[PDB]
Amino acid sequence: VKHPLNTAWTLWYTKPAVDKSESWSDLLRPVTSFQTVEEFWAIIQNIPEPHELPLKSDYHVFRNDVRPEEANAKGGKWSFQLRGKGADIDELWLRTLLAVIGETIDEQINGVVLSIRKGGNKFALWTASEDKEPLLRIGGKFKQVLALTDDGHLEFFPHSSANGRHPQPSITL
Amino acid sequence: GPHMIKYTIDELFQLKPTLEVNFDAVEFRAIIEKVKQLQHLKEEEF
Ligand SMILES: [Zn+2]
Ligand SMILES: [Zn+2]
Repeated sequence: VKHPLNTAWTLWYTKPAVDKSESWSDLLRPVTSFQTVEEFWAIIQNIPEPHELPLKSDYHVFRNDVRPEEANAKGGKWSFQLRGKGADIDELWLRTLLAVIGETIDEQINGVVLSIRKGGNKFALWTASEDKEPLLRIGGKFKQVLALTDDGHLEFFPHSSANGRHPQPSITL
Repeated sequence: GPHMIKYTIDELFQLKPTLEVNFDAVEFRAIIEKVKQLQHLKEEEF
């Protein structure tokens, strides 16, 4: 019994540097790929949950032909700051992954990133879309997936803002 | 032309089940635990 996904996906892990010199190495590594629902759940069962990860960790789940990286690429990211929802990070992350691999968040969606950081964890949904009309629909659906009833947790950053030291979102929901 | 398969969140949960994986899950965990050990030793908690 196999339930195929629309596309194959790869899980990547960004390991925190424990030495200064490790910042000169490639700490972003592919972990495994999957292309069925069953393969997805086997992976989830066998990797640490988000809340257990060390600071500066990232998980990236991207379509197989997409590496998790220009500033002048098209689109941007919907960034979700957990804030007061932080206790629920594992379930919110899993629901976000299901919305993505199940293709119900989407009109396209390239991948999603989990970032563990001091002071606050976040997710980022990377899209190739530019126009506010699809971006608002994506952000609204993402907000529903996360069961958020307040404003302020979601910020859309165009790819161009990546070059900045103080990037500013063009949409906040 | 177009092609697509969609699954709802509930559908995907209904398909959730020792489950075999294609990577070394023991080593992956060990790397992460070693990082946490070193972070704990290096952060000054007091
Ligand atoms: Zn748990
Ligand atoms: Zn201690």
